[PDB]
Amino acid sequence: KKVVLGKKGDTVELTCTASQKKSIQFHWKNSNQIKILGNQGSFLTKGPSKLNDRADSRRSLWDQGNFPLIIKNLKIEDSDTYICEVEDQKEEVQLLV
Amino acid sequence: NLWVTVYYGVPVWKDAETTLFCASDAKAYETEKHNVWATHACVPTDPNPQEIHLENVTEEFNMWKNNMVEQMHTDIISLWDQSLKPCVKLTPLCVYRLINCNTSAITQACPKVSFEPIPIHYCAPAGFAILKCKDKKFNGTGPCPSVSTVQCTHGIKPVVSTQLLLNGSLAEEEVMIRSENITNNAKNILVQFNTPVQINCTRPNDIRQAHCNVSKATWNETLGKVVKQLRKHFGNNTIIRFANSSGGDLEVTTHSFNCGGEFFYCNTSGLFNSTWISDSITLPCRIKQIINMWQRIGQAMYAPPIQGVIRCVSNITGLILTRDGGSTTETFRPGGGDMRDNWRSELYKYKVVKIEPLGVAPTRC
Amino acid sequence: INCNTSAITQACPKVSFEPIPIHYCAPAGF
Amino acid sequence: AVGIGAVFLGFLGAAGSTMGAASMTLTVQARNLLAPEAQQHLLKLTVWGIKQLQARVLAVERYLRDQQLLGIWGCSGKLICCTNVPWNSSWSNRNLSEIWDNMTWLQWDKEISNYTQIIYGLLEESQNQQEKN
Amino acid sequence: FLGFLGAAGSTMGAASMTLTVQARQHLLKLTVWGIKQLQARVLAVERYLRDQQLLGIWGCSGKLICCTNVPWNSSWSNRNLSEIWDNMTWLQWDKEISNYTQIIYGLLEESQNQQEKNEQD
Amino acid sequence: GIGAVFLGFLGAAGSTMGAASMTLTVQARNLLSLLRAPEAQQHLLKLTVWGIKQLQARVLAVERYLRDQQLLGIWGCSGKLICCTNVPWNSSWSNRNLSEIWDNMTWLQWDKEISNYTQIIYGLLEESQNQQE
Ligand SMILES: *[C@@H]1O[C@H](CO)[C@@H](O[C@@H]2O[C@H](CO)[C@@H](O[C@@H]3O[C@H](CO)[C@@H](O)[C@H](O[C@H]4O[C@H](CO)[C@@H](O)[C@H](O)[C@@H]4O[C@H]4O[C@H](CO)[C@@H](O)[C@H](O)[C@@H]4O)[C@@H]3O)[C@H](O)[C@H]2NC(C)=O)[C@H](O)[C@H]1NC(C)=O
Ligand SMILES: *[C@@H]1O[C@H](CO)[C@@H](O[C@@H]2O[C@H](CO)[C@@H](O)[C@H](O)[C@H]2NC(C)=O)[C@H](O)[C@H]1NC(C)=O
Ligand SMILES: *[C@@H]1O[C@H](CO)[C@@H](O[C@@H]2O[C@H](CO)[C@@H](O)[C@H](O)[C@H]2NC(C)=O)[C@H](O)[C@H]1NC(C)=O
Ligand SMILES: *[C@@H]1O[C@H](CO)[C@@H](O)[C@H](O)[C@H]1NC(C)=O
Ligand SMILES: *[C@@H]1O[C@H](CO)[C@@H](O)[C@H](O)[C@H]1NC(C)=O
Ligand SMILES: *[C@@H]1O[C@H](CO)[C@@H](O)[C@H](O)[C@H]1NC(C)=O
Ligand SMILES: *[C@@H]1O[C@H](CO)[C@@H](O)[C@H](O)[C@H]1NC(C)=O
Ligand SMILES: *[C@@H]1O[C@H](CO)[C@@H](O)[C@H](O)[C@H]1NC(C)=O
Ligand SMILES: *[C@@H]1O[C@H](CO)[C@@H](O)[C@H](O)[C@H]1NC(C)=O
Ligand SMILES: *[C@@H]1O[C@H](CO)[C@@H](O)[C@H](O)[C@H]1NC(C)=O
Ligand SMILES: *[C@@H]1O[C@H](CO)[C@@H](O)[C@H](O)[C@H]1NC(C)=O
Repeated sequence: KKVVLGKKGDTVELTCTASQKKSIQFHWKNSNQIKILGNQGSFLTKGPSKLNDRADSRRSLWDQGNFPLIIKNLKIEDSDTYICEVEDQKEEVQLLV
Repeated sequence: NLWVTVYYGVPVWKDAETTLFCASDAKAYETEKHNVWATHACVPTDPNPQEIHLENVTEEFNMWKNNMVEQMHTDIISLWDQSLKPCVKLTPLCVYRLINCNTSAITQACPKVSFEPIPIHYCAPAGFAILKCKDKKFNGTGPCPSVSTVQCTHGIKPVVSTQLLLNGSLAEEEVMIRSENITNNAKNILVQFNTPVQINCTRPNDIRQAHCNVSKATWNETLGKVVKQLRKHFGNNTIIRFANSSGGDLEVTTHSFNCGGEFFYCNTSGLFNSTWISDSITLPCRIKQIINMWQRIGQAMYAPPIQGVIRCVSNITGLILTRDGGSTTETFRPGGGDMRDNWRSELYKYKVVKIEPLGVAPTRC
Repeated sequence: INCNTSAITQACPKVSFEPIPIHYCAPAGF
Repeated sequence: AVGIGAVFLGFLGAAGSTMGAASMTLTVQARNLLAPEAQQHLLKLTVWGIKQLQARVLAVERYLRDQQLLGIWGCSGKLICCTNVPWNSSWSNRNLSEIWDNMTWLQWDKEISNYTQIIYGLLEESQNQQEKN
Repeated sequence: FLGFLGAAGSTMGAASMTLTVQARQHLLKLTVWGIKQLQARVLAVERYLRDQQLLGIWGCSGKLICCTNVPWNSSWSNRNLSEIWDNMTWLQWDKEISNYTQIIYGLLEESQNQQEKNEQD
Repeated sequence: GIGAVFLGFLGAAGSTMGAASMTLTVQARNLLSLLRAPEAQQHLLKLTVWGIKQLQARVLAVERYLRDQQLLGIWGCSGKLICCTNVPWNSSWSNRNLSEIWDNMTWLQWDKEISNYTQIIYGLLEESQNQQE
């Protein structure tokens, strides 16, 4: 139950993190359980959400466990809750602009 | 001579995590870059594989926690690193908020070399055995009803593709919908075929502009086969519609195989587009020289493409989908890219166990 | 008369042909 | 490989049968069993020859490490062998007809594996104290 | 670990006694013919371990000379047992016993097998 | 593999023979205890004489072990560590009190003791195992 605030447009870096340093598979979903952003091996993938063109991630940090989510062009309608599922640690971070 | 015996030769097995060895059928004079690797890293396959069928045995297989998937995935990274040497290899290093991540650029001698995969076996060592689920309806997990023992599995071709599991092996009953847990929207639904939908990929005489022709007849009935046994998982009222990929990296939003050393990128957009109430299509394929490596996190940059025709006929014997959790209609926009799924979908019916042939039991001696 | 003489053609260069001595050995266990 | 690697796998036949049925097969299976290119002719003789002899001597030293362990207990070469250790009745507390008539070795070994280290210590000690006095 | 154990065995009393006494570039020439002399030894180990399981089923494991409780039949080449060790080679046995060695191996199975149940009672 | 255990016997030297035979029971369980690089055609026949030379050792460690337990198996017991047989101990073989042997002597002392008689016992162990059969 983390708290993250933005203004508008800016890049927020939500973060889930494991303890392995070996690029394990994660995902990122929202409150309606639609995929936001996902890892598939060594490639990135999106999901058919309404953040599909705006979401991003930092590719070089996956090899150290850190699996961020970087969102551009913050509207008002993305003020929701987001869920990172590494292997079990379904951490929820909520967002507001 | 009273009450505790020992026997040597009891049929007991406990599951293990050994190191299997390759054992492929290499040719040792070719310079096709698999027969080079399979010469100095494998043994010749045995002519007579002794296969003992087990009777009235119910082993509890698993494929989403299999280990020999990992020993394949390390041998195949070791294959590609000695076969397809890139001219420029841009792998990061990354040695808080932002740790120092320098992106090193190893360059090396990079000729063009022939590259078509051969079937690799995987033979267990002495004192172990490989169990094999001979049931033709296996869900992937759970108690397999019929098991057989075998030194190694069938000749597995280490192809590498996303969105489509080409040249692979094919099911026998109708089409299997193997996954881990279909409520999650985060596990790749593997799908096998019982029919090889052929695909004809060519570069004719732009040198980076190809096309791949797949029949509308064979693809409409094979999408017809899959769509029946999905409403047996999500209810008979869901009007499930296939769809385009959702976005993301270029190697997973497009059918990224390779052929003859050259890394094609097709466009399966007219291939998954059909709603389903309860001739040959063409695919706009490119050839990239700047690919993302699937081995590690990196980027490679290869030589210019070769001159000539590059015809690449292959069997689509598998899909990898991904469901979409709606509010309702379940849309299956495909995916892939984790290369362990091309080897989970061909090492699912296997399990390596450790034979412990010593046993105790009481009687009256 | 169920026999038929199948002609098989191939390339046929000119070769050198002298034989070398060859020693016949036995395998392990013999 | 082509030696005593088939013997360790041939033990695993008739799993799922009853323990009397495996015992009948014990003594009888160990009675019945135990390219025109010069470059390929080189590797087939030299490095593919070594790598199959590193697996035939692995199956030998896997076998002698088993028949040595039966040598501490006293048997050492008898496939069926019974000792002087008395069966403790707190070892699964099961009926002797319930065990040998309807139970498979896999089902049996899952029952006993809580304490098979404790049985293995007694058979060494009893063969240490039957050669002591 | 013997596959040969020869020592030029000719006379049987000398063959029995000595049996208890005795057995108690240019890198391509030498690597191909070194593996051939390891396939000789490693087979001659696995031929021993296969054999010592066969004597173990008859009860005679490990002992080179072993005596056992199966007498001759009448049709098992009845010659005098004093001249048999005098003037005969060991080679002349397998000529002299032809098809009896398969049923001798069967009778030596049951002689141990009935004994394992006899001492059981 | 086996050549590891051939030297592990020496861990009990310097102790007394009653203690070293007891350590041997623990040592009985303690005696129950890769070139995959890119090889050029110059490395091919050079890393294979490194293969055969190590594999002429692993088979010698097996063939020495079977030449031990062929000699034990003549003297009645094959695979037994502690094995006592049915020959009476002659008095002329360096007569001493049995408490003056297992309590105040190391095993190396017995090399100095009865090596003048060690061949004579070996013929007796053959004969009595031949006279009993
Ligand atoms: C699924 O499996 C199938 C079956 O294996 C795979 O399809 C095979 O694909 C390979 C290439 O990817 C193809 O091999 C070619 O066959 C041609 C027919 O004889 C050969 O002529 C050709 O050799 C040339 O191409 C190589 C490519 O670089 C060169 O290295 C080689 O030296 C030859 O090069 C000459 O010709 C080229 C012009 O092509 C010229 O530029 C050169 O200078 C030189 O003159 C290949 O051997 C097989 O024929 C295909 N099999 C079938 C049945 O069609 C398929 O790839 C697999 N799919 C996946 C995804 O893995
Ligand atoms: C499959 O995965 C999901 C999540 O791990 C599980 O299904 C959901 O479980 C949560 C609790 O963790 C419930 O609140 C949801 O209601 C479940 N989903 C549905 C659609 O009911 C499910 O338990 C997993 N299945 C297995 C076999 O592990
Ligand atoms: C792959 O092909 C599809 C069409 O088969 C492309 O998708 C769009 O298709 C519509 C017609 O249905 C065109 O009008 C658009 O121009 C296409 N593009 C977009 C961005 O909408 C698709 O673009 C092709 N793949 C790639 C990577 O370009
Ligand atoms: C697969 O089927 C087996 C029965 O063979 C069942 O036990 C298991 O729960 C099923 N699993 C999934 C993920 O469908
Ligand atoms: C595919 O088949 C279904 C029924 O089998 C039919 O409704 C549909 O129109 C077909 N589509 C094509 C492109 O043939
Ligand atoms: C869907 O239909 C099949 C037969 O076509 C039936 O067996 C199954 O029970 C149905 N599913 C339901 C009612 O949930
Ligand atoms: C998928 O198809 C839709 C609709 O045709 C199109 O707008 C989109 O750009 C396509 N995306 C990809 C990645 O093919
Ligand atoms: C496709 O599968 C068929 C058997 O269904 C096989 O004979 C053929 O060789 C395969 N095509 C390939 C491997 O290109
Ligand atoms: C399988 O089970 C039946 C019923 O218990 C049993 O009679 C049969 O012997 C078993 N199969 C085998 C091959 O033993
Ligand atoms: C037997 O071992 C298992 C773990 O392997 C343990 O959970 C169980 O409690 C043990 N049972 C007894 C009776 O010791
Ligand atoms: C060969 O025959 C001679 C004459 O009988 C004999 O003295 C000699 O010992 C024999 N050779 C062997 C090896 O026994």
